[PDB]
This record gives sequence, structure tokens and C-alpha cells, in this order.
Amino acid sequence: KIMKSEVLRVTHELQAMKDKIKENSEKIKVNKTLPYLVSNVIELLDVDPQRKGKCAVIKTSTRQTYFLPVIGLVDAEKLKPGDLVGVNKDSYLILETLPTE
Amino acid sequence: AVDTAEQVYISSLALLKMLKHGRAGVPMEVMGLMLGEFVDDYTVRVIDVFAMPQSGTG
Amino acid sequence: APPALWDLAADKQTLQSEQPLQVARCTKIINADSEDPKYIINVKQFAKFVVDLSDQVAPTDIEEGMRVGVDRNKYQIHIPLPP
Amino acid sequence: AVQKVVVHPLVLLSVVDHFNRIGKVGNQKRVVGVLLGSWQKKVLDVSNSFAVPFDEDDKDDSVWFLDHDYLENMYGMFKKVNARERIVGWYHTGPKLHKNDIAINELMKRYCPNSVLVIIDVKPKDLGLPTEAYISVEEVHDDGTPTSKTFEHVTSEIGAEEAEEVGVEHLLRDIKDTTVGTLSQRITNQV
Amino acid sequence: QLTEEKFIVKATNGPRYVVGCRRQLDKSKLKPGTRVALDMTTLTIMRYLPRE
Amino acid sequence: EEERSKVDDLRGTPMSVGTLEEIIDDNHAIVSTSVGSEHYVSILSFVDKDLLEPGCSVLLNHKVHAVIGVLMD
Amino acid sequence: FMHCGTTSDQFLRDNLEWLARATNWAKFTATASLGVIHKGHEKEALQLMATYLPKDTSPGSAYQEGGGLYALGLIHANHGGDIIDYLLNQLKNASNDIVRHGGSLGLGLAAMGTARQDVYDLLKTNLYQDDAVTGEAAGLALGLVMLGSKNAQAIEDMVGYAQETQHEKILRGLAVGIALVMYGRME
Amino acid sequence: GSYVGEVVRAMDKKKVLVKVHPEGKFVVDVDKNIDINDVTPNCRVALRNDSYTLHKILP
Amino acid sequence: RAVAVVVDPIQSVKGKVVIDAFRLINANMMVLGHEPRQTTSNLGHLNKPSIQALIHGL
Ligand SMILES: [Zn+2]
Repeated sequence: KIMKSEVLRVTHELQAMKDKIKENSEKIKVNKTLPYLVSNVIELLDVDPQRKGKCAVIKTSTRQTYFLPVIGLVDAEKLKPGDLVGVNKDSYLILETLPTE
Repeated sequence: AVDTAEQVYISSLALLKMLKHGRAGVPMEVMGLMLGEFVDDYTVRVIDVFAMPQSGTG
Repeated sequence: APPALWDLAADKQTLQSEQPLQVARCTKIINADSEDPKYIINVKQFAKFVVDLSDQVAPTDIEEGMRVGVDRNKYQIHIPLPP
Repeated sequence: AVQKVVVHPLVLLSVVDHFNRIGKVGNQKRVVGVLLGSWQKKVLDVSNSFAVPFDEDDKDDSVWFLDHDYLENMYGMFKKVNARERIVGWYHTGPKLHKNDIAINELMKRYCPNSVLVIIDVKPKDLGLPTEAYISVEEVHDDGTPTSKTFEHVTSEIGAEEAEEVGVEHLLRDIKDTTVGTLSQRITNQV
Repeated sequence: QLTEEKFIVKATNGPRYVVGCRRQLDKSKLKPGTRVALDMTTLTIMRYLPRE
Repeated sequence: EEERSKVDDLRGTPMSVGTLEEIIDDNHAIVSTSVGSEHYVSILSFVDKDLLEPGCSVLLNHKVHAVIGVLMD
Repeated sequence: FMHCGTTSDQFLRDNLEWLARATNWAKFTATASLGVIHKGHEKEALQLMATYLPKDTSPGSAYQEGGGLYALGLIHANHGGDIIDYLLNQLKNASNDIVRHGGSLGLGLAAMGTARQDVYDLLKTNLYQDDAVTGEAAGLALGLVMLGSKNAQAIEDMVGYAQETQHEKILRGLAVGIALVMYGRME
Repeated sequence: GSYVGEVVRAMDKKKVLVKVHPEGKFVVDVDKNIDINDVTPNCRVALRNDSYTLHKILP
Repeated sequence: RAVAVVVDPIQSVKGKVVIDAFRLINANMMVLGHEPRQTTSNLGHLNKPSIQALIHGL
């Protein structure tokens, strides 16, 4: 069990990782507090030649078009050309997408 | 009841910290703190200036 | 101006009262509400917004498609209005 | 691997701060600051840095004092305000490469990646460029001498991004710009 | 495209501008007939915008 | 006299001509303009508010749109 | 300007409400200009400055007193019957930056050119608190007292005292202070 | 830069209503070095964009 | 003292790096004259912030 006693350091590393996810997970709540407006999304895949191409086309409700890659958290029911999405003030990022109807 | 004639001493330390902070002057409100010592009433000297992490409140 | 005389003397406290009551986001009417924090709202300038309710207004005092007073700085709902 | 580096004047102005915050003790050693920058592109780009209380001994070179907690806290708060820059390397402001600097370097070869070293000068009386990027690599020698950490010079340029130009140029009002023609050509052609 | 480095852009919202070229990208995609992407600061070009 | 000439800050350079929509008994009325900006301020001097005859053009600001007076037409 | 020498306080006897209306340096300049009005009076000057508040002997504004000394030095410029002996015990009195500052100005101006090492010494311990305003007065008096004397440790004391502080009024007061000492040292 | 004012009506309280580009119609006293009566209504003028002071009459 | 400084390189050109430190007056000083600051020489340099809305507009 002398070879398996190095697992203790690994577990202290990982519970330390669970100690340190509280702050960077804590800023999720204060950055993602209020999606201020609703903006139309049109999904359009890009190519960069990692350097992989990944993009989407945005249109604000006040009809102003900007540029951004596919951003946010891990997406399954996203990537749709849909509306009612999360957005911060001038960052114009995607945080919380919801179905309108 | 008294007021004097004050004048603010600015180093290049605080200046380029406000210029890195001005490159960090993206559209969002940003935060920082000026430090130094007050030697008298009517002169003020800055030395130490750092930045602060952003918040959605601003 | 004699009606504006006593009101002109009553314009003193309008400066200390100008810091409250100042907020008007062009009286946006709501559309629906997804969940009790988040309200889907549209301004009259055709920008669809989402903000949470403030603490001063009850969510049972929210009505569907309601013109209310609402902040233009923190964007929350300070006070409602009947029509 | 890396052909050149870019060091912004902000960190050397923080070496002016290294010579400011001394407090007149009588020590004035090669005070080490924790160099930060962008190893991300093939070119290295220094944005900013900070410094750490570092002490050696009078007689012994191999006694040297750093901090991991101060590194992780200052780098932690700095990464909290700006995560677009990471740890890269370090520097001592002494003119001389000590024997201990392989071991002092080795701490940031471990915890940081392959760290760059910068020799600069305590008194800027050198007409030459004060900054020299020394890559921390072990190279195999033809004589058969055993392999050790070897500091090969990587060429450097000192550039400012946008606002550092404006603030520096406002602070000077003494330097003149490019100004091709008689003077700025012929002064280089003088000295 | 008047200068081979610096040309006229047409925004979606309507106002027109002139921009520079980024040191990373080259003049291949920078030929006209290419809808592009720009920044608020310095009006630089990070990459283009393929139409669909 | 000085109090008559102290509200000049509101009717000075930061001044606009908006269109009144209605007058509210809560003394903060709702106004409009080319974008239809709706701002409610508790009332000030020089306004009539009865023969004002709502639905007309009134005087607004670049500031918080405190109604400093009215102008007939 | 207009009432200098003619000792006419009768223009400033029109009102007390236009002079003492602000607690500021304006009362110091008012008492100073009062010193410009009358000059060359050995009894009525100190008597007149004593007439202003001999009630509780505690001025709420210190500028009346320090303007009393700063004005008094304007009165007794190059008098041979100096009350400097009293003004050293009066500068010996403990007060902040008006006995220090205005006492340095008035007492050094009355001691102009005498090249006394004593007023030089108390001047040095007036500038040794490193404040900009009273040491500004110390330099301004020091140029007056060291006219032509050219004391050896004094010049290197002043320029050596110059770069060791970040205050600026000490730098301009010592600027005029090392200015006035140098007269006929053309060679 | 500065805007282009057009006065359509001069007001007798020395606070000239001036027809501005949309969301305009900014009634204001123009600068003190220029008199009001010289500014003829229904003519285009030169106006600053924030301080709303007139420069000159324009054809 | 409590110095407040606003850096704004966004509409500031790269030719000039004009920055200003701002102050709060006391609300009870409105009866008296506003700023009893002596030594009024440098105010000729302090009229460099002369934008016709913000400085004297506010
Ligand atoms: Zn803002």
C-alpha cells in the first residue's frame, strides 16, 4: 500500500480544486446576473484556416449587428437561430438562451 | 473653517497603471485605488495604484 | 407668476426631491414572465429587455402588459401606476 | 523555439519602482521581480509584473529566499483582474549572473513553464540596451562537459503598445520623434 | 479598396468607415467582395464574415 | 428676484421642446417627443396645469426633464 | 498703495463687515496692507496692534497676530531702534505657522542685512520642521539677513537642504533665499 | 464639430426656439456677443452641438 | 482630501493624454463663496478643461 499512499496527495489536490472552484464559480453569479436585453441569434459556423472556426451572427432588438464566436457554457439545446438569449451590456456575449414561445 | 490650495503630484507609476487600466478601459466600469501619503494639508503625492476585478454592478 | 411665487418658494425642496422620483425608462410595458425573477419586457423603442423585479413591488402586483414606473439606471421596477 | 521577445517599458518603470520602494537600508541587491507576459504567441510579450521580497546572504551565494504563497496570491489576484496574461519568467536587476541564479531560476522552471531571465542594470549608465533575454535551456556541449542550464541570449526589442507611448511622450517633451533629414540622421551619424 | 492596406468598409447599421489591416492576416481574404468583422477599438480586422 | 433667476439653470442651454401626453393627479405627468420619451417629474413653477390643455407641446430638457415652464402656440 | 505713509486707517474705518467677513488669509493680507499704510511709529504701531483685541488675549483668527508681526516688520524696516529683542521672545512663543511663518518674515525683515548668527540659528530651527510655508518664510528671511555675508556652510546648507524634500514652497523660499545673499559676488 | 441650427421663430424672451435635426427643437439663449434681433427667423444658422450658441447667419 | 480621477482614453486622442482629478464641494459651503482656494495662478492652467457642457455645465 506504499505505492497507493500517493493517492492521498491526489485527493488533497482535488478537494483543493473543490475549494478553489468556489470563487471562479462564484463570479458566475455576479457576471451572469441580468441579461439586460433580448437579441436575435443566427448561427453561422466559421473556419479559421487549435485555431478552429466557430461563430454566430447576432442582431440586437434595436437592429444593430455585431460579431462574436459561439460562447457561453456547454451547449446542447443551443446553436439554434433563435431568440431570448443572455447578453451583457457591451460585451455582447451569449450567457442564457431561452425559448420565446 | 479653513480651506487651502492643494496640488496633486502624479508619478509615472500611477500614470501607466491608469494607462494599462485604460487599455483595460473597455466599455464596462472599472475600479482602482490610489495610494500614497499625505505629507501636509495642501500637497498630495501618489505612488501606489492598482486595479480591481470587474463586476456586473460596475 | 403669483401662482409660481409660492411654488417658486416651494422649488427649494424640489432640488432635494429631484434626486428621488427621477427614474423613467420611457415606461416600458411587460410582455410576459418566464420565472418569478426574470421578466420579458419590451420598451416602446422596440428593444426587448429583461430585468428582475425590485423589492418595492410585489410580483402579485405585476400584471400582464403593464405600464409601470421603472428605473433607467438599475432598470428595476420602483413603483407601478394604474393605467 | 522562441526567436525574440517584446518587453514593455512599464516593467522597467517598475524597476524604477524597485529602486523607489527600497527605503534606504544599505542592501541594494539584485531584487527579483516576478516577470509576467505572453508566452502564448511564438514571440514573448511582456505587459506588466510585480516584485517579491528576496534575500540572499552576504558570504553564501546559494542561500536565496522566495515565496510560493506570495506568487500564487499576487498572481491569483492579478489573474482575477486580468487572466489574459500569465506567469512567464523573472529577472534580477544586478549586472552580474551569480552561480545561484540557476537554482533561483529553477523554482520558476518548475512551477512556471520554461522561464526567461532578464539581466538589467541598477544604474542606467550603460549606453547599450539594458535588457537581455536569456533563454533557460540545457544545451549539449561538444567537449563532453555534462549538460547544464545555459543562458543563451534571445534578441529583444522594447516597444510600447498604445497609451504608454502617449504618457511617456507627454512626460518627456524632450525627446524628438523620427524626424528624417539633417538632425536625427546626423546625430546617429555623430555618435 | 483605395490603398492596398486601407479600404472602405460598409456597416450593417449604415455608417461607412475606413479601417486598417492587422499584422497577422494577409491580403487574400482582404480583396473586395468580402464581408468582414471589425472592432470598436482601432477598427482592426480579426477575421472576416462569410455570407450565407 | 434671485429665486426668480435661479431656475434659469433648467431653462438654460439644457432645454428642449417636447410634447405633453397627459397630466396625472400624482403630479408627475407623462410626456413624449420624436422618440416619445416618457419621463415623469413632480411639477415646478410657471406651469398652468389646468388651461395647459393636455396633449400639446411643452418644454423639456437635456437633463432629467423637469418641466420648468410651458409655451403656448 | 494709496494710503502708504499717510497712516490713514480712516478709509478702513468705514466698516468692520467688509474686512473680517471671511476667516482666511485675506485677513492676513488685510493686516499686512494695514502695515503698508502706516510706517515709522515707535509707540502707536505696537499700541495700535495691541488695540485690536486686548479683551481675552485669544484671537480666534491667528492672522491678526501673525499679520501684526509681518506688518510690524514692514513698519520697522531698517530701524536702528529695533524691538527684535522682544520679537525673539515673541517668536519663542509656541504657535503654529503664523509666529513661525509671519514671525520669520517680520523678524527676518527687521533683521535684514545684520548677518547675525543668532537669527540665522533660530531661522534654521524654523526651517528644520520641513514644512513648506514657514520654511518658505525662513528662506525669504535668510536671503535678507545674509546679504553680503557669504557664510560657507550656509550655501551648502541651503542647497543640501533643497533636494532632500518634496515640498515646493521650501524650494521657492530657499530659491529667493539663496538669491538675495549673492550681491557683489560677480567675481 | 458643431450642428446646423435653423431658427423658424424668434421668441421675445431672448430664448430662441430653433428647429434642429430630429429629436431637436432646442430652445436656448445663443451667445452674448451676438444679438437676437439680427438673427432672422426662417433662415439657417451655425449652432454649437452642445452649448447651442449661434455663430453666424447662413445662406 | 479623497481624490477622484477619471481616465478616458476612449475619446482622448493619442496626441494628448488629458486627465483630470475631480473634487466634491461641501453642501454647507453654498452660502459662502464656493472655493476659498488661495494662490490663483495655476487656475489659468485649470481652465484647460473648458468643454462647453461638462465642466461648467456640471
Ligand atoms: Zn456608464
